[PDB]
Formats: sequence, C-alpha cells, structure tokens
Amino acid sequence: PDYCIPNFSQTVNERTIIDIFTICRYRSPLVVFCLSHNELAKKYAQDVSMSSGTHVHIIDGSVEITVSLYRTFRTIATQLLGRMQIVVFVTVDKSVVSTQVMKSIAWAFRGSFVELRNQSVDSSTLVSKLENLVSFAPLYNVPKCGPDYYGPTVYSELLSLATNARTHWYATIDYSMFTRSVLTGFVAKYFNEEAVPIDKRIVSIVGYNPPYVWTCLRHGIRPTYIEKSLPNPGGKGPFGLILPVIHNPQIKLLCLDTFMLSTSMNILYIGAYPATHLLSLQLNGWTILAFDPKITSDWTDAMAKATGAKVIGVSKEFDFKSFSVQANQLNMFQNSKLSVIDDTWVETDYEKFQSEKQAYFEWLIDRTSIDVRLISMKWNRSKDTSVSHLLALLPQPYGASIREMRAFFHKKGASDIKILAAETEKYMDDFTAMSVSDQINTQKFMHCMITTVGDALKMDLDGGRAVIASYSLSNSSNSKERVLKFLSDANKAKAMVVFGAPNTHRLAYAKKVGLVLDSAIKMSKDLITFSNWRDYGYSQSELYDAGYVEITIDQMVAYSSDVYNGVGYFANSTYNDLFSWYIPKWYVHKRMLMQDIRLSPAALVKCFTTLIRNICYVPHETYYRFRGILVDKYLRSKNVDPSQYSIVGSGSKTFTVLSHFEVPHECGPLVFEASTDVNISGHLLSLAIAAHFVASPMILWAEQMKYMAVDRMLPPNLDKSLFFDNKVTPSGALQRWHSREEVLLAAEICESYAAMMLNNKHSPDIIGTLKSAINLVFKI
Amino acid sequence: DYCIPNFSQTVNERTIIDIFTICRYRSPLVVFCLSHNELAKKYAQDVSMSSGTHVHIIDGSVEITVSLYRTFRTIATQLLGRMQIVVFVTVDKSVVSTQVMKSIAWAFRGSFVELRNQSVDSSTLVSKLENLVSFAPLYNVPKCGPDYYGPTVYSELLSLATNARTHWYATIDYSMFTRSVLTGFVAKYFNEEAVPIDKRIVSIVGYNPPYVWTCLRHGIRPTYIEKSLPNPGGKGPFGLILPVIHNPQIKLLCLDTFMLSTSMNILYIGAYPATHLLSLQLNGWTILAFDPKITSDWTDAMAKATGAKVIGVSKEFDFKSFSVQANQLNMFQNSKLSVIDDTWVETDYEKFQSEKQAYFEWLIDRTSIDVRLISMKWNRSKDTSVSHLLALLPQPYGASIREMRAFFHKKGASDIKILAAETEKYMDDFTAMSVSDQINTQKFMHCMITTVGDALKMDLDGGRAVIASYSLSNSSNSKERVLKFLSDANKAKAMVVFGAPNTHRLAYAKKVGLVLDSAIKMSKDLITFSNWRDYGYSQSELYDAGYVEITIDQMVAYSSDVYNGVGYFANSTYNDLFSWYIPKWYVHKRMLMQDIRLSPAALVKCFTTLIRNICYVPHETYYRFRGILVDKYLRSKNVDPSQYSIVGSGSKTFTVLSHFEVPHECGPLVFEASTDVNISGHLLSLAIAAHFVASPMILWAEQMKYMAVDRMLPPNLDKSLFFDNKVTPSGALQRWHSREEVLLAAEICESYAAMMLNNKHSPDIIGTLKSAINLVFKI
Repeated sequence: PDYCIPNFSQTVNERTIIDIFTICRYRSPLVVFCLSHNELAKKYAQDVSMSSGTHVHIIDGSVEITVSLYRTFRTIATQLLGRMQIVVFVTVDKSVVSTQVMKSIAWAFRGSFVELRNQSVDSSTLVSKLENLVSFAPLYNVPKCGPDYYGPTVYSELLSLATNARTHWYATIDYSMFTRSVLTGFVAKYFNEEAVPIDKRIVSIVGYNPPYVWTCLRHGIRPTYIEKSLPNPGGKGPFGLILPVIHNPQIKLLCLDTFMLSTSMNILYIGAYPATHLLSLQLNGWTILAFDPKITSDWTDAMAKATGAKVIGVSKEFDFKSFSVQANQLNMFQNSKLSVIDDTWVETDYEKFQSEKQAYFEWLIDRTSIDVRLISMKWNRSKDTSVSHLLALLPQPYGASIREMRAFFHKKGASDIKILAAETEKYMDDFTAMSVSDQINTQKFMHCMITTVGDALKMDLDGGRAVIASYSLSNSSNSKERVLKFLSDANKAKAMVVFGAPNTHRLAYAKKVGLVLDSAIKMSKDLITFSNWRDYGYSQSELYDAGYVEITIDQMVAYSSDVYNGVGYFANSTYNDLFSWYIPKWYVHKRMLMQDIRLSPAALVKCFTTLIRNICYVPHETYYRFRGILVDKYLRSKNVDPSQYSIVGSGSKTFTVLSHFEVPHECGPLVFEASTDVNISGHLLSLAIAAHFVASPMILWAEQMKYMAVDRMLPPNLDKSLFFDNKVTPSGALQRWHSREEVLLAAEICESYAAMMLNNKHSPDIIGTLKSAINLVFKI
Repeated sequence: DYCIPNFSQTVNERTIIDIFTICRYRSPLVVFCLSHNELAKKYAQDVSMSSGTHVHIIDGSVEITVSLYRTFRTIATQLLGRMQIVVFVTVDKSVVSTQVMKSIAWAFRGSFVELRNQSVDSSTLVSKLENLVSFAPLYNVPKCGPDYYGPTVYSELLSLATNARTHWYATIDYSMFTRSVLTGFVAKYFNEEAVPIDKRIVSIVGYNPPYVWTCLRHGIRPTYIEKSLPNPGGKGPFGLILPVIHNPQIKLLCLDTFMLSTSMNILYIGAYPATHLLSLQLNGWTILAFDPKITSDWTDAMAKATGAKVIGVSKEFDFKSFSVQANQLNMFQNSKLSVIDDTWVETDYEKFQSEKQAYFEWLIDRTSIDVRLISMKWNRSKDTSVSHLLALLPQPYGASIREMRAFFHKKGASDIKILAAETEKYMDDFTAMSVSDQINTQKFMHCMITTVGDALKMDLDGGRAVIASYSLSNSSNSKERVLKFLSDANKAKAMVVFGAPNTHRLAYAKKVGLVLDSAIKMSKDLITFSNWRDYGYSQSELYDAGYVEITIDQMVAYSSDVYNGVGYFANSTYNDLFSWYIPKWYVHKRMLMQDIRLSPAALVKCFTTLIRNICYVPHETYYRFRGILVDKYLRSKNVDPSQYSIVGSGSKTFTVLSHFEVPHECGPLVFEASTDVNISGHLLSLAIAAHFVASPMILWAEQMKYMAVDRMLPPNLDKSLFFDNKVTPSGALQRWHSREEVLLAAEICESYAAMMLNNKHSPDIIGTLKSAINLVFKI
C-alpha cells in the first residue's frame, strides 16, 4: 500500500464512490427558521444541538446582515454532505431581510423555510413548530424547497405508538411531484419576468401528465397537453367521449374545478359555497361569477384576497327559467369566453330539476354574444332523454362508489344524441365496482378536452411559447438529430421550451461503479432502457451546441421563489439525479448572467470537495498545494520553460508569471503577462466532481463566469442582499471574478484533477463533455 | 420496504464496514485556550468558512458549568461526523484551570492548546491560530498528549518540495501512544496511593524498549521480566562483554534513561549541557553534576525543569584522589549511587582512560556507598585488564563512530583481559550494519535491568505496578492460569495493568469481512497474527477474575495532571481490537465517582447519532422504539398489558399501574405501582459502541450501581469536572437509575442491537456484556 497523507489510493475505491452516491440522498439538511424572539431561539437552538447534534446558527443582528449571511452560508456550503441537520434561526426584523429574500436563500441551499416573525413569544403555533425541531431531528416535518406536501409521508405517525412509530417514504415519487411543481413554478416565473399578458400564460405539457393541471392552476397558468398518439376513447360523439370504454384531502373537488379553470379565464360557478378548495390557488387573472344562496359579503372578499381573482358573488339562486343574456348578470361576459361549473342539485325531484338545467345549458351554449366554451353539469337520469350539444358524459373520477355522472356541453358537441338509461346504469355498475386507483385513472377522459393530438416537434413556437417536456422528447421515439434541431430552432425563436433528458455520462458512471444494477436500467451506447420503456440520453455539451444551458432544480425553485405555490420534498432520489434539465440559452443571457444566490452553485461547489478532503486527510492549504502541482504538471507538459513561472500553490496565488509566454489553446492562445499572479477558478474543478453524482450547474456557471470578466453593475430591482455570496465594490457593482486564461487553464487540468480526487476512478467522458462545453462558452 | 425509520436497506454488511472506517476519524476535537476573545472569533470564522469546522466559543457570557454542559453534550453526538471541532476557551484560568480544561479535552480525544498568557500580537499565538485554518480538518498538535516524536511531519504537508505529503503510520503511532498512556496511568496510580518516590517501580512483562523512555518521562523506574531471554554470547558473569550481533535528542536519552533506572542518585561527570534531561520529570532523584562549564543558572534550570535535587560543581572531576571525602561523595553515604562518565579528550585518550578506570575499579568496591552501575566511554587500542567489569556494548546511537561503552558492576567479572584486536573487528562489524540494527543492539544494555523468569509467579506485594502489554495474552500462557494470576492480583490489592485482544470484537470484525483472513486468523478463542499466536479474552470472564475494562481514553484523561508522554493523531482499527483492564479494587476505591475523565461521554452518543442520521430515526421516535422494545419484552415474560402503560419518551419509558415482578437472576425486578420507569439508555448505546471500539461498559456499570442513591462529590477534585452530570444544591452527585431500570435495559439489549444494526450485530458481544452486567449487580 502507501503510508502517506493525503491518501487517495486506500480511501477512494469503487465502494467509496457508491457511498458518495448514497450521501447525496441526504444533501438537503438545512432548515431556516424565522422568529422574532431571540432568547427563545437560543433555547431551542441549544435543545436541538445537545439532543441530536444539529448545527445551529443564530443571525441576531449583532453583525451586519450582509456579512452575517456571508459567514453563515459559506460554512453551510461545505457541510451539506455531512449527514447532519443544520438550523439557521433568523431573528432580525423583516426590514433587515424580507421573507422572500430569506426564503430564496433557504431554498437556494435546499432547506425548509419557516416564517413566524409576526408571532408572539407565547404563541401556541410558534412553540409547537420549535418543539418539532427537537422532536423530529435530524428530520423535520416542514417540506424542503416548498411550503406544502400532499404525499404519503405523515410525520405525526413517527410519534404514534399505534403505527409502530413509522411512516411511508417514497423518495422517487415525491421528488417527481416536486420536479413537476418546480418546472411549473419556473414557467410561472418566466411569464412574470417577460410581462406576458395574463390570458396568454399558457404552457404546453408534452405527453400526458395528470398532475400538471393541478400545478399549473396553483401558479396562475393554464395547461394544455399535446400527445404523440392519443388512443380513441371508445364512446360516442364527435370526439367519442360519451361513455368511454373502461393523497390530497381536497383533490376531490380540485380535480374537476382546475380542469374547468383551464378552459376559460371567466367562470360561472353555480352552487359555489363554500368552495374552500379554490383558496389555495393563484387565480390572478380570472373572473368568477358565483351563484349560491349561502354566499355572504365576507365570502366574496375572502375568495378574492386569497386567490387574486375578481369575484362577483350573488347571494341568490340561479334563474334557470329565464332565457336571456340580461339575466344572472351574464352581461359582463359579452364578447368574451365563458365556462359554466354547475354544482347545483336537490334530493327532491332530481329528474325534474335536471331537465330545467339542461334546457338552459342547451340554450346557453348557442350564444353568438358569448363564446361559451364548456359547461359541466351533474348527470343522474333514470329515464331516456335526448341531449343537444353534448361533448362528453364522463364518470366522476373522485366520486368513489357514488351513482352520479357528469355531463359536458360544448359547441362542437354532438348535435343530437339519445342517452339511454339502461346503458348508463350498467356503465355505472362497472365504474361503481372498480378499484379507487382505476376510478381516479379515468380522469384522462376529462383532460382530453384540453389536449391537442399531433407531434410536439412540429408545433408553432411563436412569441415565447412556454412548453414543458418532462422527459418526453428524450424517449427513443424521437431521434437525437431531430430533437436537437427542435431545441436549436426553439432557442433562435426566443421560445421557452423547458427540456429534460437523462444525463448519458452520469448514468454511465453510475453503472460503471455498480450503483444502480443492470436489472433496473440497461444502457447501450446512448440508448437507455428503463424497467418497472426505452429512452435516448443527452449530454451537457451537445445541448449547448443546440443553444441550451443546463439548470438545476435547486436553481429553478430558488429563482422562482417569489411566485412558487407548489409542493416541496423531504429526501432526494438517486433515480431523479440521473436526469438533467435545460433551458434555452437566450433566457440565460438575458436575465441569468447576474449570479445572485438563487442562480449560484453555492449549494454544490464546496460540499463535495470538503467531503473528500475529510475522507482523504487533505489539509486546507495542502489542497491548494495540489492545485499548483497539477498546474505545474500541465505547463511543463506543453513545453513551457519552468523558469518562466513560479508555482505558489495557495488559495490566492496559483502561480506567478516571470516572463511572457503563451499556451496553444483552441479558445485563443492563453496570454500570461509578466509580473502577474494567476489564480485559476477552483469552482470549475469542484463542479466537475459534483457532476459525477448530481445535476451540476456547470454550463450556467460558465456563462456567468464569462460575463464576469469585468465589473458589472447590480440589477436595480433585485434586493442587493441576494448578492451576499460574492464581493461587491464600493460603487455598488459585482466585482470581477477570473480572467479567461484562469478559467480555461482550470479546464485543462480538470481531467488530471478528477483523477487525483477520485483515485483515477472518475469518468473521463463526464470531464470531457463538460470540458467541451466550457470551450464553446469561451469560443473566440 | 418504503418506510422510515428504515434499517433494512440502510444497514447492510458494508454499512458495518464503513462504521469501522469512521472510527478511524473519531478524534476530531481541538481545544484552544487564548485570552483574546475577539481574536478567537475571527479565527473561529476563518476555519468555519474555509473547511466547515464546527466552532464553539466559551467566552463566559454563560456560567462555566452550564457552558461546558451545553458545549460537550453536543460534541459527544458529533464525534463520528468526520468533521473537525474546535472549542475556543477565552475565560481566565480562575474560571477553569489549565489541568481541568486539559482533562475535558483529552476525555473527548482532543488536542489541547494552552496560550492564555500570550499577548494579542504574540507571534506564537497567531501562528498556532493560523495552523487551525491551514491544516484543517487536521491539526499539527497531537491529541491526548503534548509531544509527538513519530514520522508524521505536518510542515511537510505545506512544502512543495515534498509534494505536499508526509508519512502516516497510524498503528505504530497509536501503539507508542498506548505505551505512554499505560505508563502515565501507573504514574497516576503512584501519585494517588502516595507511594514513596523510591518505591515507584513498574515491571514491564516481556521486552518492550520504549517503556524505559516513557517511565523516565513520568518519574518512575522500569524493570523488565521476560519469559526466555537468550544468552547474549559474550564473556563475564552475565555474558555481556562483546555479545554476538525519530527523536532528535534520543541519542543521549537512550543511555541516560537506562542509567537513571539503576539508582535514584546519579554522579554525572561531564553533564553540560545535558539538554535532553530537561523533558524528564525526575522528582525524587539527586544529580551530582561535574563539568567546568557548569554555571549557577544551569543548576537552577535543571532542578526546575526536572524537579530533581541538582548539585552542580563548576570544576573538573578529581580522578587522582581515592577517597570518599573527594568530589563531595560524602552525600551518598549508606545510599545507592550510579555514575555516568561522559568525559573525554582528544589528546592522549588512552592515558586519560587508564586514570578513570583505576578510579572506577576503586569506586565500585565501596562498603560505604552501594555503587550500582558505572558507565564509561571505552576506546582502547592496547590490551588492558579490567576488574569488576559487567558489560562492554557498542553505542546503539553512536552510528558510524568508533567508541564503545564499558559498564562496571559489583557482580561483574573479577578480572578479564580486553584484547584490542578483538574489539577492533567487533567495531568493524558494528560500524558496517544498518542503523536499524545498530539501535536494535540496545537490548544488551537493558539486560542489566531485566529479571529472567515467569511473570505469572512473581511476588505481588504492597500494590506492585506491573504492565503487561499483550504479553500475558499470548498463547504460551493458558487462559486458566492467567485468569488465576489476575484474580490473585486483585485480591492482593496489586496494580497489574492487563491487556488482551477482545475475542468477540475481533470475531465480529472477521464475520463482516473487515480485516481479511490473510492478516488475522482466529479459531475459538485462539488468535494468530501475521506480518505469532495469542489468546483472546472477553469482558465478562475478566470481571469474574475481578478486572474492569478501562479505555485508553479514560486512562490518559484520568492521568492528565501527571501525563508527560506522547499523543496521537489518528486512531487504528488494529489497536481497537484490544481491550485494557485494571483490577477491580482500584476501580471501587477511586473510580466510582464518575467525573468527566472516567465518563463514557466520548462514546455514548456518537454511535447512536450516526445510526439515527443514516436510518432516518427522529429524536422522539428513537425513544418510541425504546418503549416498543420494552413492550415486546414485558409481554414475552407474561406480564399483563393492563399492569403498565407504554409512554416511550426520553423521560418516561413506561408507567406502572399495578405491582408486578419480573423473574431475573439478579433478584426479581420490583415495579411499584404509580411510578415511572426510565431505563438506562447508556447501557444500550455502549453495547453498540462495543462492536467497534473498546467500550467502558464494565466501568460505567460499577459507577451506575454506586449511583443508586445520592453521593457527595470528592473534596479534592475540582467540581467543574462533574459538569456532565446533575448536581443537587447540597453539592452531591444526583442519583441516576434504579437497579430495575438498569437491569431492564440489559434484557432488551439483545433486541436493541438487532434493530439498530438490522440483525447484523453480534449476540456474543451482547452476551458477554449482558453476563458482565449481571455480575456487577449480583445479589
């Protein structure tokens, strides 16, 4: 062996790389707690620190807020892979650091954010959430990178002796729902930044993906699907939707309402009260005309303030026997699109009441004055009846074992069809006895009305059209030649097509070291096959050649914090880490070249290097000594005279130039002026190591690094506290980082750097595809 | 299984392997003492932001007792986190003395630095503060010891010439650390028992060279006792005349420490400068130094640094005066005396040696002075007869030099002729050998303080200190006879520090596939090491012989105020396979009061917290599993469920509703109605730690039984050392757990280890500990 430190031979073997992959499942230990009672914070900080060893920080204002954040999170950035919980108590007022700024910094480091600074010192809510820190450590019931959670993990079951003090834990499923929510929040943030009109905030979800309807209505955008091949439903009508062939406590009503809220920006909601499920939706741009006798004056103000929509609530019954546009205040929807949500019903003469409604909806749909889109009515008829302008007769996917159906009226519906009673009762007898999973499964018939059939690669990309392709375009049906052509054209067209694909070389490195076995995922060349479908792999370089920069889910949720209304997560998933997400290059240059904390790689640049330095006995200054030695081995490998430079190998000086010399490089010859100090970019080396295990923001960091060749003024609208991680000149501008020579020099030694840190058990393909992408960013 | 807490998918066979690997990092603490608080805050931020080192600043804003309680209760949970921990202590020495803070530091396996007397711009203070930022997560100051003389040079990690690397021999350095800790414990034993200075002699069973240095570093005299010492092959009564063939100041300490073992009175001729002696505590010695260059300050400097009574003569030694009234030898009447002759001249060296030899041949035949040993430099080119000559060895650290050493003794050869032609070719061979072989020949020198015979039949009178570094554990001595020797030693109130490989800890290491079969092979309790055979001993059968297992952590912490040896930098898995045991009589007499030096604080949390982080085990959920494990045991003994109520919290394991008893061999467990039961959680965690490192379960159990009721704090010990435990307003250590709460945890201990390690534990490890807990609590 070898008896010397730092030791990489005996410490970093193939099983060590496996354990590093395992540690990445714990890489979100931060909890940011905001309370206005400092002495109370000191107690619980001591309680959780003594009981479970959680590292605590108390930003109390004794130090300036900018330097206080700089000292707190520069330390946390190194400990994110330490498998130990980290709590940061923020006790300064919201005037010192606002709720949105602190929430951004929290989610930028993958942490749970709790804001309770308005609470009194003896608040039952404040003390309870503080006791949860000590009870649940090292875990915490508050979701990370999100305010709400609707998955199966119930933290209160961990304290219950009846449930054996256990709860469920589906990391891959929960992070998938977290990813669907983050993509939606980023598109919502995209619409807000581009000042897109409210009625134009529509996103195309490539491939059928049910949960996107809910996430889109949570962020104030309307969803629309586009599937490659949608099979025939098997019913009657123009679209064949009449009788087709066959854990959220408030999704029973949100399943139908969110879909109807996608068909129009104006809604006639009959029988709305209480409509409590709508309160957790951002409806800023909608106009709700609510009809119910139990509607009060406070109910209208409560719905409008919680959703942002213009709500006009009528405290009367709906006049169904008046056939005029002057009744029920329908005059406010002239020359407009309108949809009707009918939830009215009675247990006395239900057949007689439905006939009165049907005659009104059959007339309301034939309005040349109002573009009535869709009308949803409760259907339960024991007699044969003819329906005009009927598009769909679907069961209630969340109605469970109930007997009621739903009818959908549309202009392009069946001109006249006869709904036989003996056919619906038998149809319901089958739907009534199905499993709950199959009952909820039949909600795809409902989403068919907002689905366009065709190829997503041939769609129109006009005016910055938002298109979410969740792993869709990457599957083997679409060729890599055509997908790269679609994304390159989309970037030229200034369109927002968020694209995701499996990282080819990250999965190859996972199978090489024996992480995920051959039984789960099999790979051949760049073609990937998943088991319980085939899929193409894409690297980070070829997508930059198509004009797409890889961004991390961490950076997307952090950049979209002030508009995020979705769900969070608790644990990371190795399966989800195999994929990478890319946004077009035009939007990166326009609004993402100024590296704030939300768009910084702070949550990844230090945690991997520190973990390896602790495992391999690498002292701090010794780490920078190895940096100079690696540079010394590269300069002499290119026949540079050793007397022309002087290897310092410190944190501030990599090496000093003594006489002018140049190094041949494809991105222009590296110019080294005499009597100058060279300090190569260390983040490039560490981000390449982090790319072996998780999605690395190397491409976005490089674009920011090139933009920081000179001093750049801070954005005027953004809070300047978000730039705490970087130096700011007294002028008020972000200080220059590194020269193009210092950055390209680190890319050349990057191959030998990974061979040192991982004991030659790295992936030269991972370093190669990143090195190739760094060169294209710094093209001459 | 998709449920948390998860033990199935998380704790596999390789997971146990990685836990063993983490135990190599289980000493990350650094305790830094400086009197400049704002300067400490800066370097605390510098090392925290650069390397992620967790820092603590005890500044006095909180009371010192509560401040230590909050700081180290947290550190105890993080000792397996692979991250450096620094504790800056800025309060005055009046708030916490240097010896108290050093004990607390070494109790948690930490490097201790005391620089509170330094000014804010001291070049020494700032340099050692910059070393924290430069060397993190490592540190150049050794743990549990002030000095380090091994091959690891930290300044080479910063040098580009050495490729920023240095050597790293963890097993060798920790072995030297163990030899030094054993010596320091014996030295602490002599200080506690008030043993007279001249009686402080320890027997080192089996030949072990470095113990001569460590003993003289702690003011005690060593003596060897070997099973079979081969004949040296020379002439003389003991055959020591011409036998058959990294410390910068060991060149002189090799000879002087051996001569300082032969007598408590020394005549050092040619002492100046004698700088090597300054690092030894010679409290009890009397040095009569002869050299012209001796000054008045030199005598005071030697006496202050060593504690010895030094009388330094600023003159030459009168060799041509044959009387006890010359050279002030009148102070050694009716006393033992040994002389160290280091005088020499480059002009007529032969003529000067003949004058010395005639004096030493007369000085050895003194009925007035019990002259023990005389060491003279020998270099004669002519044939000469020597009277009263015991040995003539080469200088083991003389390297390629031509000079030899002669040793005069009363029991030496009455008359022998030293032929010049034989000693010239003998030096020609000694000069040509390797340096390792030159130093290897220092066993001939130590032969003069070596008794030949069997250590199992020695006399154990009046608390005799005997150190057996794995010697008694080897296969030559049967386990039946060794256990008989140790049981007799404990009855005789003797101090025989005994060490042996932990049978079940090595078995658990081989079962999971840590140390492979090529290095260590085991059969039953017989162990074979590669690169000799050895018997294994468990913690229970040694308590049956009246011996309690103590950890090297607790020994160096308990001996902090007398420790003068070396520290260590990294732990070694090879050394962790062995356990160290001290007699039971000394544990009951002075170790039943659990202070921080004798507490298992450095092990009771770090293993449980690491497993809770790996397996997603919440804090309160951990205590829920505790009650469920108790509920599974009470039901297994046919206790009616309506007689108790499972609470499963940190303060209440379960509440008793009606009186019921559980049959147990240590008396039936009595559970009074309307009372709360809180089983001892430390017993469960110490059993888990016993799978990987030496666990102080036996010592903790003896302290736990003594803490059945309140006990007054010792009057002499600083009461700050009891910060880890509750103290009543009366000034006494508050009671811990009842005998029912402790024995109840021992019964669920088997199922507890099956849950924490996913049934991949060792029932033998739990069994030998559970058996020992019963013998401590025997009725």
